[PDB]
Formats: sequence, C-alpha cells, structure tokens
Amino acid sequence: LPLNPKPFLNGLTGKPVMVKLKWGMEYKGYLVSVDGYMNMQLANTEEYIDGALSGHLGEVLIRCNNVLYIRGVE
Amino acid sequence: ELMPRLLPVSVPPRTPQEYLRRVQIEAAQCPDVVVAQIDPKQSVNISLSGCQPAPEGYSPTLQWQQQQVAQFSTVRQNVNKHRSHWKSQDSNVTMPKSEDEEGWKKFCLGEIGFPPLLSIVSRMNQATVTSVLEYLSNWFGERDFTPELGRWLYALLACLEKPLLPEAHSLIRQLARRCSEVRLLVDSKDDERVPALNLLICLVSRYFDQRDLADEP
Amino acid sequence: QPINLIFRYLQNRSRIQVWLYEQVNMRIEGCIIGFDEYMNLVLDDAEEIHSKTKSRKQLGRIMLKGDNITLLQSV
Amino acid sequence: KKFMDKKLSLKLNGGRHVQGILRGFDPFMNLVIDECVEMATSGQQNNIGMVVIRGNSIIMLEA
Amino acid sequence: DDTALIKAYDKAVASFK
Amino acid sequence: QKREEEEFNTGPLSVLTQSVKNNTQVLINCRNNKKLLGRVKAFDAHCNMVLENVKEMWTEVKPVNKDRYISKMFLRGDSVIVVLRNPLIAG
Amino acid sequence: KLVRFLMKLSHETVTIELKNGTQVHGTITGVDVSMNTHLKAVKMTLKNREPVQLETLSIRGNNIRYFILPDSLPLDTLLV
Repeated sequence: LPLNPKPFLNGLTGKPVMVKLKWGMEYKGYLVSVDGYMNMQLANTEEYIDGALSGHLGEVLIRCNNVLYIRGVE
Repeated sequence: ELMPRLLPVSVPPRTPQEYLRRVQIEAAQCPDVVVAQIDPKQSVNISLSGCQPAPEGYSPTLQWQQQQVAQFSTVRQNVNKHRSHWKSQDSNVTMPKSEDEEGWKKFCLGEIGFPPLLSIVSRMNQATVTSVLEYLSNWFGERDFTPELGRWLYALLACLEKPLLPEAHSLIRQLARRCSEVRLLVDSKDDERVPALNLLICLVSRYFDQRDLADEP
Repeated sequence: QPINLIFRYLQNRSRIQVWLYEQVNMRIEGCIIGFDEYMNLVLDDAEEIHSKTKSRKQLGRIMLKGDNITLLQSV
Repeated sequence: KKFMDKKLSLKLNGGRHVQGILRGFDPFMNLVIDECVEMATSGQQNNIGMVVIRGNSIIMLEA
Repeated sequence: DDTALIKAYDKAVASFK
Repeated sequence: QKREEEEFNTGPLSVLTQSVKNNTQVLINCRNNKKLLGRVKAFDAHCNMVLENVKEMWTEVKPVNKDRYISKMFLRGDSVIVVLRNPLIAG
Repeated sequence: KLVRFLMKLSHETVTIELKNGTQVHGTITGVDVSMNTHLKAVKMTLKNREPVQLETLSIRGNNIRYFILPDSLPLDTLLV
C-alpha cells in the first residue's frame, strides 16, 4: 500500500531524523513532536552547514515552511 | 497559508480524486499532533558584553542624561537645517578617501589634527561618517582618550542619520563599551575623561535607543 | 489535468526528478510512493543531484514538502 | 485556457526557461508541458520528456 | 558658526558637575 | 481556540509558549543570517511574534561578533528558521 | 492572527527591516491582514546609498523582515 506523508511522518516521531532545509543547512536529532502544519520539534539537535558540523543545539523548533525534506536515520 | 493546497478533489482506486479523498481520510484518521517522550550537551553563543557600570559616585544623573539627550537633538536638528550652506565653501583640508583608515585617523587627530568644522563634516556622506567613527573607535582601542577624539566622535554622531543601519548600531555600541571600560581606570571624579565618557555612553543608550547599555543610577 | 500525470507516476513507480523552488544547483530524484493535495511526496530511494559538482547523495526514503516543487520530470 | 496544445517558451524563478507545448492545466495554474526542452545559460538544450509545473515558479509564458 | 559643533560638545562636557 | 491553545502547549509551538509563560529567553535563527535573543511576549500559529528586550547578534569580516539592541519587535514568522529554547549564552 | 494586533498600530511610528536589509522609518497609517503597511513621513536608510525622504510609502507584507516598535508601545495592553 502507498505510504502517505502524515502517516509516514507521524511514523517518524521518537526516532532520529535528518531534516534538510530549503536553504541547505540540515539538522540531525530526535523527532520529539510534530503537528498540523508539520512544524517540527527536534532534540539533541546537531547542525550541519555544507554537510560540515557547525554546532549542537539541544531542543529546537523548526518552522514548517523552511523544510525541504525529512528522513530516517539509524 | 503555511501549507497551501496544490491538487484538487480496501481495493486500489482507479481515479486520482478518489485516491486523494481516500488519503484525506487516512490522515484525518491520523493524530495531527504527536509527542514522543524520550530519555537519555550544548554549544555556546558568544553573545557580546554590555557596558561597564560606573564606579560609585561617577554615574551621571537621569536629569543630566535627559538634558544631554535633549540638547543633542537640537544640535542634530540644527546640523540638518544648515547642511547645504556648509556643503559649499575649504582652503587646506585634503579630506581623505572613505577607504583611507590611516589617513582619516591622522586627518582628525593627526601626527596635530583638524577639528570637526561644519564646513568639513557637512560634506561627509553617511557612509564616510560611519567609517570614520570606526577608525576613531580603532584608534581608541589602542590609545588614550583625548578631547579631539571626544569632539570628533560627538560630531560624527551628530551627523549620523537614523534610522541607523544595524552595522552603525553595532559600531556605536562597541564604542560605548570602550568608554565604560576606560571609565574603570579613573582615580578621581575631577578627571577630564569622566564626563566625556559618560556623555558618549549616554547619547548612545538614550538618543540612539541602545538602552541596555545605559547608566542607571 | 496534471494531477493524473502524477497519479500515473505512483502506479508505475517511475523514477522522477523534482526541480526545486528555492535551489537551482540541486534537484531531488526518487521513486514516488504516496502524496497529498499539498503535494508533499513520500519518495523512495531518493537522492540529491548537485549541479556543477555532480554528486548524488543517497537519502533512502524521504518525505518532500510540496512548496519546493518548481517542476516534475521523469527518467 | 485557449493556449492549449500551443508551443510556449516558459521562464521560471531562478533563471530557468523551457520550450514545450501545453497539454493540460488545472485551476491552480498547474501546467502540463509536452516535448519539453531545458534551456541552459550556455546554449545547450536538454530534452526531458513530459513535465508538470506549479502555478507559482513560472513568471513568463510565451509562444 | 563653523566651530559650533565643537562648542556644543564643549558646552556639553562642562555641564557635568 | 480551545484546541489551538492546547496545540501550543503540546505541539512544537510549546517552545514559544514556555517563553510567554515563564518569561524565558529564546534564540531565533533569522533569514537575515542573524540571530535574535529575546523573550517571546506573544505569538501565533504562523510563528509571528512580539518580542521583548531583543539582542540581534551576527558576525562579519578574522570574523568578529556584532550585535544591536531592539526593545520591542514584531517578528514575521516568514523570517524565522528555527528557535532554540533555553539556549547557551557567553562572552 | 497576530496581524489583528499589528492593525491596531495606526499612527505609531516604527522602523522596518526589509528583506533586503534596508531600514525604513515612518508613521503607520494603515495595516491590513496580509501585513501590508502604509506609512507617511518616510525615511529610508540604504546600504551604500544616501538616505531618502518620502512623503508616503506603501510596503508589501511579504517584504517585511520585522518591525522595530516604539518603546512607549504598551504590549500587554494590546495583546487583547
């Protein structure tokens, strides 16, 4: 069966995620919380510019409209 | 909008709209908000300093500050009014380029220098005003505070037209810090520097809206 | 009409490529496995295709936001 | 709405333009372009099959 | 008054007491 | 607004409520490529905010820290990228 | 919603970071729900340019980065 966005995405919460931003920076962390616009909340947040680690950021809100894609991590 | 709609509306569906209705179902089913409790560390943000408070006795009175912030405005009002007149006159005065830090430093304090005449300042554009303040901050970092400087800073400020660039906001802060710091060295109230330092702090904090830096007594 | 074309891509599971709204040097390729009216796409076997440099990053399965779709083509 | 099946060179945000021929459209100005061609900024053309496009993204729409 | 900026500063400094 | 307020409490927008509730500062990453350190007075779903006692902080050409102070601000959600909660701040 | 608050701001004067970084000072006349802001007695401040005075100006909501509000503005009061 087709795996659809909200299900798939909901399915992601609790687990490590890699959210890539429109602007190129991407953010690795634990996907705490999610909502109706797909605003996102990460934890143990690491930040990568150009793929290069730049900083550690802890708990973080990601405004939904900055998101290019999100994915799984193991 | 934050998520706009681009597309319209137990066995596989044969038509798209029937698919999307079907999907709209399965996700409406789904819990909009979800929260995943977790169990088991941070990087540092080099936020700059503020301004060093005055030693007991030296911090100036709100009434005075307030008076300085008021009068300055009149200056700046007058400075504006007659800009055009002083724009056109200039016998010696090889005004350095906006690029020439070292030449703009010697120009103002010299190695003695030119004071800030309206004839001289009124020609200087906003970008130069900015730059010149900067160099004069840089000459301050590395040397004793002089009244030539005080008048020069003061004057550069009077010409500084707001709304300020965030660049110019930041520069006048870095400046005022140095003032507040250079203030800690003083041994007696009768020091020349004291009031000058206090003014330059004052005008920045109160006139230029950089209130976090201000001297509260 | 064009919603159907996408629905096709799904049924056939064609490998596709998205032109992005805010990025020109980069595109995303993947087999598409689901989507909603906002055009958010679940992509399978996805990859970033950088221009200039040419370097394809394996993303595996991903969810793409609809906002970033300039255009859709196949392979 | 009548431009259908007529050959157009389209420009989109980011400096990207495209000769292809309309073949379908919805209320959301989502377009279906056929026999389509990616126009580079060096004089090189890539033919890229059939393609969908958002109503946004596009600026210019020329025959 | 060309030195007017100077005098203002001067005036302003001399106000502190 | 029943579920909206509970939405804030519970959803990723809880980051902004705690600041509104606990007079606590946050660190926002703004598209101006600059950061804003402030206390959220009020916000909405689209992430539009009123902020108190803000410090705008950024770096420039060997790169040096810069900042500026804004007392009261209306931020447009449109400009917000990410919002750290209870950040780490030093000299 | 917060826009409902912004629309209360007629006759307040403010500075607006534009998305280009331009800083724009003036007095609000009206605001609408798209966040579009009409001003009078205008002062722009441009990067490598001299300033610019305008009699009035009309700015797009989607071009505003933020508003620097007057300090006077009593927020608590208006958040209702």
